[PDB]
Amino acid sequence: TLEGQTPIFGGGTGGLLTKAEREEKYVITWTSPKEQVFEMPTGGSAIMRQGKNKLEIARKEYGIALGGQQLRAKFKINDYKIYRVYPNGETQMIHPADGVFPEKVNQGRPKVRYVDRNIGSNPSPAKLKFSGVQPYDAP
Amino acid sequence: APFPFRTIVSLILLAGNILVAAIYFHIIN
Amino acid sequence: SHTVKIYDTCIGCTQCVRACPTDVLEMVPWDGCKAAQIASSPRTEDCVGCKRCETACPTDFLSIRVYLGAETTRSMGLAY
Amino acid sequence: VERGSKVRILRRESYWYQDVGLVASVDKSGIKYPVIVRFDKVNYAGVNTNNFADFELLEIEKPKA
Amino acid sequence: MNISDTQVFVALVVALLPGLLAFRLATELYK
Amino acid sequence: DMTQLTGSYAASWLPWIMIPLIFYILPFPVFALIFIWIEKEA
Amino acid sequence: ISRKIFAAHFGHLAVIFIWLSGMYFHGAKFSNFEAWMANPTGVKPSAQVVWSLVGQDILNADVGG
Amino acid sequence: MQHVFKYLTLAPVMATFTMVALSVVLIMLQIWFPGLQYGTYFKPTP
Amino acid sequence: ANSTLVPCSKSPAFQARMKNAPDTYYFNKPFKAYAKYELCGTDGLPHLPLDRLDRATDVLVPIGLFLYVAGFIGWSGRSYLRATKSASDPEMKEIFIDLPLALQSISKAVLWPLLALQEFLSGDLTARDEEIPISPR
Amino acid sequence: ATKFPKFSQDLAQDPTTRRIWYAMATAHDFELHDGMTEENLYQKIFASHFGHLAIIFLWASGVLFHVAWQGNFEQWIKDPLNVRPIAHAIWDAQFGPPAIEAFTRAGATNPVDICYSGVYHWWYTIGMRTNNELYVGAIFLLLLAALFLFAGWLHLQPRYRPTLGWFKSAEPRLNHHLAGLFGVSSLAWAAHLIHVAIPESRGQHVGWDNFLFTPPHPAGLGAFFTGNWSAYAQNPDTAQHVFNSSQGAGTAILTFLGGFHPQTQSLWLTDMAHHHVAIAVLFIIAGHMYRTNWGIGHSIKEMLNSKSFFGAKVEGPFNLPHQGLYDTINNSLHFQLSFALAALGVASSLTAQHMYSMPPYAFIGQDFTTQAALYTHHQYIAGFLMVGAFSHAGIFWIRDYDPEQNKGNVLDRMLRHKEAIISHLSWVSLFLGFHTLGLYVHNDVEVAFGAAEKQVLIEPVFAQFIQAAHGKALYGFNTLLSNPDSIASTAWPNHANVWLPGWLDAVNNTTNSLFLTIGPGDFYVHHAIALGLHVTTLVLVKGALDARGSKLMPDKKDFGYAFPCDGPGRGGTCDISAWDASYLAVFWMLNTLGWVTFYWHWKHLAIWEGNIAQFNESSTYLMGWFRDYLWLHSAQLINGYNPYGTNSLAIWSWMFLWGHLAWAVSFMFLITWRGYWQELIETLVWAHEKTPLSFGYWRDKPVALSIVQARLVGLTHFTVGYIATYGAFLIASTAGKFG
Ligand code: F6C
Ligand code: F6C
Ligand code: CLA
Ligand code: CLA
Ligand code: CLA
Ligand code: CLA
Ligand SMILES: CC1=C(/C=C/C(C)=C/C=C/C(C)=C\C=C\C=C(C)\C=C\C=C(C)\C=C\C2=C(C)CCCC2(C)C)C(C)(C)CCC1
Ligand code: SF4
Repeated sequence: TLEGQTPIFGGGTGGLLTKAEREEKYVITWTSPKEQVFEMPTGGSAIMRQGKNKLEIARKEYGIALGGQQLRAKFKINDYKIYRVYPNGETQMIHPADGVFPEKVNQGRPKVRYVDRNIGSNPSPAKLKFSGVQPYDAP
Repeated sequence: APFPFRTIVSLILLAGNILVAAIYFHIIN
Repeated sequence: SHTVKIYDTCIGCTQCVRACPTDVLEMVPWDGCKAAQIASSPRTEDCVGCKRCETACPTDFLSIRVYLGAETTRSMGLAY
Repeated sequence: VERGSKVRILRRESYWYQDVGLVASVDKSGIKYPVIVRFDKVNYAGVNTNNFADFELLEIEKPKA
Repeated sequence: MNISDTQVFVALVVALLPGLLAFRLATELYK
Repeated sequence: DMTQLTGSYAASWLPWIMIPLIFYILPFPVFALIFIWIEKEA
Repeated sequence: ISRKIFAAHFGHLAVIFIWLSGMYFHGAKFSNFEAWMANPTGVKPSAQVVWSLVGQDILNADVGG
Repeated sequence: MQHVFKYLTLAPVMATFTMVALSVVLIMLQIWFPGLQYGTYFKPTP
Repeated sequence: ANSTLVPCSKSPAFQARMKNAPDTYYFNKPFKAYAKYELCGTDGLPHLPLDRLDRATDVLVPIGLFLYVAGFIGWSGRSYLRATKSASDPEMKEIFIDLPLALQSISKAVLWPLLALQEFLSGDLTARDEEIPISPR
Repeated sequence: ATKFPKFSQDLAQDPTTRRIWYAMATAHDFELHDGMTEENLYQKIFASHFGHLAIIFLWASGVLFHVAWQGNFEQWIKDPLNVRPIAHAIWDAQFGPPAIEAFTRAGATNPVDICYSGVYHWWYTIGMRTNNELYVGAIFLLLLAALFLFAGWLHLQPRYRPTLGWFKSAEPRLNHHLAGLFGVSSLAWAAHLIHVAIPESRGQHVGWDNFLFTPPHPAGLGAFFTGNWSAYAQNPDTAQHVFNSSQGAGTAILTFLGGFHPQTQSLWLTDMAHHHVAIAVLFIIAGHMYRTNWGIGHSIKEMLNSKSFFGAKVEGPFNLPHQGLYDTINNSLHFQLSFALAALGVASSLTAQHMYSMPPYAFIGQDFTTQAALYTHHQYIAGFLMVGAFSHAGIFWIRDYDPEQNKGNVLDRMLRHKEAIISHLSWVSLFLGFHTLGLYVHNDVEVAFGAAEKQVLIEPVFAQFIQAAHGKALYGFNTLLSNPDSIASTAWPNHANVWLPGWLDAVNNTTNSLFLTIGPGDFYVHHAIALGLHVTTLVLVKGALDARGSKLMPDKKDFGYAFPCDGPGRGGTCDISAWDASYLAVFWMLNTLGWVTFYWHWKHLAIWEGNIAQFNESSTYLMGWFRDYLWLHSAQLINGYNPYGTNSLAIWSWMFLWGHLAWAVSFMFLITWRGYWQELIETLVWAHEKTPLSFGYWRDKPVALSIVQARLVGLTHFTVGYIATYGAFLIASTAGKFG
């Protein structure tokens, strides 16, 4: 389970929907030095408590926006984490992936979907007809 | 460059246009 | 899901990673540029296709390219 | 090429293809695109500088003095 | 003098053959 | 008379039955069949 | 910002005053106002008169009076 | 005053001045010689 | 020879149009000119044919005048733009007109056809294809 | 995932409504189907073509059957000039008695529609006389459609699926389609004209029961084999001949009289028979040009790759490098489709331009509504075909063109001076638009100020000279065919001008549409048409040549033909794909064809009124078009139903509004864009989720239509409204005002 107390919020219509209970849901947890007012990702204002806070959200973009544009940029809070929660209770911590923010280079991170050429050297689609490979995926 | 083929084709087409105009202006019949 | 590719013209300016609203990109060590880092897209399943990374990329032409592909629940940005 | 040289861009996808730029610096390391070229006219993103390799440039004027 | 009842019925019966053949062709193309 | 739809052509009852059948009787079953076809799980 | 608002509002008031002065001057100098006051029900009000250069003087409708 | 002179050389101001001058020229041509038509320019008045 | 077009002074419909006209600055002398010089169709309105060897000056004079004026404007603009290229801040000279430069450009463009012919002969008129930005094929 | 669509796993895994929509939009794009090979692609296309031919045959059979069942063909034969042809009966169970009475006409006792497709005249000219013949034709076409459906099924069976090499053999296909599909079919049609159509037009019944022992000509086939061909041209139909009767009827089967039959005011049947005989001979000759299996014949690849001109070194034909093109066309189905669509569009335009001036069907020139409908129909189809040709040219540029196999040839050169091409097209468009609009509004201002004489009225002297050269003596020119002493009119070496008398009679006739008199208004509208053509071509060519890439998007070819945009970066890239260029060009095609059909319809309406002066004096300013064409002729159309009652125009009255509705709807799809609707749909999703008693729930998540889908839907609504509105106006203004 995920620990933390939910922020003071009187309710709203921008919360979770059937997708949260049927397909997936996200949880953003953080710690603040004091109780203070922030803006909910889907409208309205909530009050984050002094201890550790936990907020349920429908999309990962909500958590990314809240953590970056509000928690770090405004409240100087850097310990926020975003988890993906499945209906069967399985939870994976997805942000930050390896405990280091993605914008900061970290050793051990492999190159994914890297093309060893400039973009202007992609082959023409006439080369790869009926071969099933896109020009950007060509070797 | 003088562009021989281009100028020959262009002059042939222009001569055709000029002949059509000459018929059109009652210069020739 | 969409496809995000990074080409060897990347200068490691980290702007695309900062611009991404769903944490698709990250900076990984590299030796092809002065910054000694290059962008990567390990989490393209979370890519929505907003192309904010392309807007943030300063190279000419773009060092990061987004190709829209099969649409999923999260790539359509659906909260329902 | 070197600093102060005038070059013509040969990169096909570049906004400044067959245009004229000025070399601002050349990187001495083994990076892929060491030459930095500045341009008078901005591209569609408002950027007026870029990185090129030597084979993507054609020198058209030596640096002054 | 337009066609009679029998001609209309015969045309309706004959049109069944192109209908069945069209169904066969559509199902074959779907394969 | 011109107070009702009639037909001087052969088998004038044919439009009388086919217009309802094609336009507001069969179309809903056809839509149901298409809906079943396009919603079938793989 | 507020000082700018105040000054711009004075400017817009000046513009409105210029427009009102124009309306009154055109009603005083290029109108049939007196004739209309003589016969309100049989005279069409008119306060714009065009010059005669390109046949646009046809727009000078016979408005009575 | 030099700033005013520099302002007077702005593209919109110069464009407005040029358009006003050309419009005045054309208007005076219409007033002095109304009804000019192709096949009539530079011909004596009958 | 074209027969459907006759001089306007001999067209009954044009005469009817002349009589029925208002008596203002805009109609009297214009109608006198049209009757004397124009060719009218069956509708009584002047028509402009391009099938007469005669009155060829009536066609060439306006065409030549417009071509001269348009070439003057274009050459003035081109010379001004080429003169502003050597400056450090040409965009500032395109939002701020440089009066001596514009006057010089206009004075030179007064003789624009000869200058254009000279530039074409010397190859100065056009830039070569390989020094012009182009998109990838 | 779902089973539907079967051809795309990416769409089948889509959990939103988009999956359905795109499934319809990509069903016939066989090349993008999963696991698609070239051979399977060609086989599927071949079967689909069989299906389309079967559909066409069924459509023709249905037209024939409905005319034979509910029409008045036999009554119309006895008086084609005064009987309204009947398309089919009306069964709308929600009509009122006034509507039933209004639509009961043309001699029928039940509500009917009046046929405007001209099929009555066509069937009458080709010798059909009874409803039984139409019924037999309909049954035969049903059987033919069944045969083609069976062939389509059969050629998908494993033993009958053709190989890729069979599809790629260009030379035998060209030979067979030139000699057999074009030549032999034309010869068979000429045979039908000689054996059936002409005898029926001469009051003699020829059918399947007696055509074997009824010679079409007294001289028989002996005259053809002996070489006495002139016997077939002896004793043509006299100028007093009455159609469908022996009065004044001749015996010749192949004449070259020219002009029109004096009574029917249409082309001579014998002239058409000789025309099709000559066309058959020419196409059969042409079908022997290419080498298939016996050594003789040209090889297209050799001609394209040739570099020697009788010893001299040349880059190719006209000293232009054409090498490598054979594989380019042969391997690109989109290239071939581009030529096919362009040729079909040009042919449809030619059909429209030549059918009203030279009517081929008896009395069809006196059915004004039919003439207008046919011209508008074929012109709009031609415009659509041209748009398709250029769209598939762009598709070829993206998908099938590879630079290295086309290095140095003419296609590469076009791609290399695309900038000059596009810039010069833009210059032509700007010049035409500026000067045409300026002259129009100058004339408008002058007419508004009571100075209609001050209009600039440029005479179309070149077209008038062409008309005079074709024999029109109205303008006073004395050149070529309008000069009886000219070398062309006399044809001095041979004097074989057997066309000149009838052709001149038709040209100088004042009651037909052969080289209609033209003035300044025709000049201005022709330049407007040129502007429309050049702008549509500019849009299409710019889309095709920039399809692979531009400065804004150097890597466009990697994104495909149809994609929404490349995001708001680099200034914004809305409508940047070549598909978007085709989408934009459809608007200009509609505008250009609107101008063309407006011109044709107004000129012919003025002619049919007896008020040609109205068009002559009002077409030179745009207010004339707005007032005397639209406003003046809309009255009867908009009075089809009113508070005082209804008449036969009511349908058009309603449809006129219907089109105006659809057009309006398109604006909503074209002005408002996706995100607004996506947010609204999210709000509605919340509303549905929180409402009790609403047990329904979506299986596909509701989303707003995609950007490209929205553009397509808006374009479809726009086009449908355009076509419906103009068709209703055309039919109502011509039919309610004439016979
Ligand atoms: C399925 C089921 C279902 C259900 C149940 O279950 C429902 C329900 C609801 C409620 C809750 C509400 C209220 C109601 C009303 O008023 O409105 C409607 C009406 C109607 C009529 C609707 C309809 C209903 C149902 C559908 C019925 C059916 C029946 C039939 C007859 C069937 C037939 C079949 C055959 C085969 C054809 C609503 C609504 C809305 N919707 Mg809603 N739905 C649904 C469906 C659908 C679809 C498909 C779509 C698309 C088109 C939509 C749309 C919409 C919109 C836009 C809106 C709005 O606005 C609204 C609201 O939100 O407010 C607030 N939606 N919804
Ligand atoms: C393109 C097209 C077009 C064309 C072509 O061409 C035209 C032409 C005409 C003619 C013919 C006449 C005269 C000529 C003269 O003036 O002569 C002198 C001069 C000289 C000789 C020379 C002069 C030269 C100059 C000065 C140079 C410069 C120019 C500039 C550059 C321009 C630009 C500027 C700006 C505009 C400001 C006329 C006139 C009229 N209009 Mg009409 N245009 C048009 C357009 C328009 C529009 C849009 C509108 C509307 C606004 C209108 C209006 C009007 C009115 C109201 C009236 C008049 O009362 C006039 C009369 O009477 O009538 C007859 N219309 N024009
Ligand atoms: C494509 C040809 C075609 C078309 C467009 C029409 C059109 C029409 N027919 Mg019709 N009909 C046709 C062929 C056609 N007919 C043939 C060949 C027959 C003889 C079997 C009939 C027999 C017939 C009768 C008996 C009646 C009509 C009627 C009607 C009208 C109402 C529609 C209806 O009830 O359909 C009825 C249709 C049928 C009973 C059979 C249709 C068979 C055709 C060949 C199917 C065509 C399928 C098409 C090609 C595939 C479309 C593909 C899709 C992508 C568009 C309408 C004007 C009615 C009428 O007169 O109302 C006033 C009516 O009562 N039709
Ligand atoms: C310096 C003036 C100048 C000159 C010499 C040209 C020359 C040319 N233009 Mg061009 N153009 C100009 C200004 C100029 N342009 C401006 C200001 C615009 C923006 C409205 C355009 C927009 C434009 C388009 C959209 C197109 C051209 C095209 C062309 C080419 C053929 C058609 C033509 O003459 O244009 C016709 C003229 C116009 C369309 C508008 C120009 C009229 C402007 C208002 C005059 C400006 C004069 C300038 C202010 C003088 C200041 C000088 C002073 C400081 C001394 C030709 C190379 C066409 C082309 O590519 O052909 C291959 C084409 O499609 N031009
Ligand atoms: C013989 C003629 C012909 C043929 C064989 C093709 C074949 C093809 N075209 Mg093409 N095209 C043609 C004429 C033709 N076209 C013309 C005349 C135009 C100009 C309008 C176009 C414009 C065009 C575009 C712009 C595109 C294609 C595309 C395609 C390919 C995929 C088709 C598709 O999207 O799925 C099937 C598509 C549909 C079924 C479309 C839905 C129906 C539309 C919206 C019309 C609306 C229906 C209307 C209300 C009533 C119509 C009658 C009704 C019975 C349907 C396919 C190879 C696409 C492609 O290759 O993608 C890369 C593509 O983007 N074509
Ligand atoms: C009435 C509607 C209308 C008009 C007039 C135009 C006009 C034009 N379109 Mg266009 N277009 C329209 C609707 C229209 N479009 C729609 C609905 C679509 C579908 C989205 C398109 C799609 C389209 C495309 C895709 C293309 C065009 C192009 C063009 C230009 C080519 C014609 C030309 O140069 O003529 C001459 C120019 C005109 C007639 C424009 C009017 C000029 C005015 C009258 C001058 C007045 C000057 C005056 C001082 C202004 C007063 C001051 C004011 C600023 C306050 C032209 C500017 C093409 C283009 O840019 O080629 C160069 C092109 O590629 N259009
Ligand atoms: C006789 C006549 C006519 C006709 C004509 C024609 C047919 C013509 C043609 C023409 C042509 C066929 C032309 C061509 C051209 C080409 C080119 C290639 C050009 C170029 C140009 C340029 C380059 C320019 C430049 C400039 C200048 C000089 C000035 C200004 C500036 C600029 C820069 C623009 C008409 C009826 C109309 C009218 C009457 C007379
Ligand atoms: S892809 Fe572009 S934005 Fe991202 S690190 Fe490389 S250069 Fe910077």
